[PDB]
Amino acid sequence: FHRVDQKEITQLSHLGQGTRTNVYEGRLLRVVLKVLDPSHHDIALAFYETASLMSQVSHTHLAFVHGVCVRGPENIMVTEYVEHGPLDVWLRRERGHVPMAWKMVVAQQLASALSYLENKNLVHGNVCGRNILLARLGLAEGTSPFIKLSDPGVGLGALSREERVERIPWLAPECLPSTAMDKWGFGATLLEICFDGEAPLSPSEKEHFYQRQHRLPEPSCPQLATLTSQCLTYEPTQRPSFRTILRDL
Amino acid sequence: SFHRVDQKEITQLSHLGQGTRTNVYEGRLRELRVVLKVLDPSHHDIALAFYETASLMSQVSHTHLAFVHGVCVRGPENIMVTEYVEHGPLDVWLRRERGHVPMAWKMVVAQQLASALSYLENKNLVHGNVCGRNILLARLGLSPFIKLSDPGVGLGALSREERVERIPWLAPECLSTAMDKWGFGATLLEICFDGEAPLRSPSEKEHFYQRQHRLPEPSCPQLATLTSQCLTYEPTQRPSFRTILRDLT
Ligand SMILES: CNC(=O)c1cnc(NC(=O)C2CC2)cc1Nc1ccccc1S(C)(=O)=O
Ligand SMILES: CNC(=O)c1cnc(NC(=O)C2CC2)cc1Nc1ccccc1S(C)(=O)=O
Repeated sequence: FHRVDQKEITQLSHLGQGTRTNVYEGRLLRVVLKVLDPSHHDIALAFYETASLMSQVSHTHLAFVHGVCVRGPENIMVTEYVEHGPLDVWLRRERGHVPMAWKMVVAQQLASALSYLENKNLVHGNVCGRNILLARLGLAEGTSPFIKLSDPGVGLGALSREERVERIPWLAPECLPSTAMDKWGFGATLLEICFDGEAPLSPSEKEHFYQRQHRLPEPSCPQLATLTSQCLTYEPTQRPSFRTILRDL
Repeated sequence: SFHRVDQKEITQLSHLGQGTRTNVYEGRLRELRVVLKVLDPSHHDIALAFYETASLMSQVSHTHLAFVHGVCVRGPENIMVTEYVEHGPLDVWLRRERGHVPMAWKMVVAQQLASALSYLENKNLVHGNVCGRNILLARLGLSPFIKLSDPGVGLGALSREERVERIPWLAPECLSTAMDKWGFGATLLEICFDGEAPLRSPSEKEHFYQRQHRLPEPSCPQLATLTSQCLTYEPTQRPSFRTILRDLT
């Protein structure tokens, strides 16, 4: 990844929080600055691995990483500013007013981005609505939405059990104690999209759900029902490839 | 004339901005995303000028003219149900993107604006409010796709104070289809100066017209002869949009 100097970045309004990060609007060009918390070197390394991965990839439905600013105890990931922000926040504002054809486009754009990663044997590890950003809302007639999948943030391997339980239902069950984990994440993300930004699923309740090997609900739309059932299986090897998912969509 | 919309058919969403005697909101029409233009509690002559605008815009059909779905009457409020366009007003956009807008891009917008205005000219119909604010981007294109908005409350119903506020877009004789030629000319300058209008305080603006002073020359030399021809104080000397459209090629 590219190194950014603090002289090149301006930090503005706080947009939200990520895992171990505070997300701010900023300037470099309008950017999004992901400020890592004062961390251990493992978390800093996991954050760098994410800047590296996202700097070596290029896809229309993958948000851009400008680089990393590393000065003293601060680690700032300089990323692409996407107009309408997180998908879940949007779907929740527009509940009951989001057409099924709109949801279908977002699914296909998300699956093409994920098929690209799959072909390069690269893992995202954090596919959820929050990490799906809306470039274009596709609200006017003859316009489609345009999504860009965000960086996965601090890589999953560096996270505590407590933080992995918080990622349920998007976290693949095998990760509670592979490019197959993005198939679960994708499946749980179709459900969230279908339930208008509302996720299917307290910490103990969520852990017990996975431990008891219970399955997530069926989507509100029947079109995605077979797909979600195939994606949200506890056997990682049985999940379809995004090549198949993209064809089937 | 125009179609009548019932309040039961419209959902009023977030505020987008203000127009002359109006508050512009995003909305929904039973479901199509619309833009609601809510007229202030007004006297019958003001509401008549708003109706005249709904009528004019309902009887026209051009790709570069925004659609009018109809008019709603909600207690003392007169709502104009009009087209939702993805990227909103042009001036707002050009200001955000200053120094990053190519001259070839500005040329397309000029031609599209002149096509729309040539159509009105051929039908001996007047817009009366051609300015960047009233140019809506359906497609960004970085080519672009504009839609000229409705003129709002017709010029004839406005006070001298409100006409002084429309300077430099307001034709001096208004302090005829020839007035849209001035508006068009002042709009080329605004586009050229990246959303920045040439002119200031109310007295300063009135004195500019009273003293018969002329607006600046564009930053691009291609549009210099055209703007000079359009921004003449003699309405009869302004070229037709037939000529303007030919010359822009
Ligand atoms: C790669 N860049 C981004 O992730 C990112 C880009 N643009 C926006 N735009 C807006 O919010 C616009 C103001 C609406 C939000 C973004 N992140 C964000 C913001 C708030 C919370 C959590 C996150 S996240 C995805 O980093 O978890
Ligand atoms: C005929 N319909 C419109 O004029 C109209 C249509 N769509 C948008 N879309 C967006 O803003 C999208 C969110 C970007 C804006 C519009 N007008 C608008 C909005 C804010 C202030 C003033 C006006 S204006 C021109 O009516 O003065």
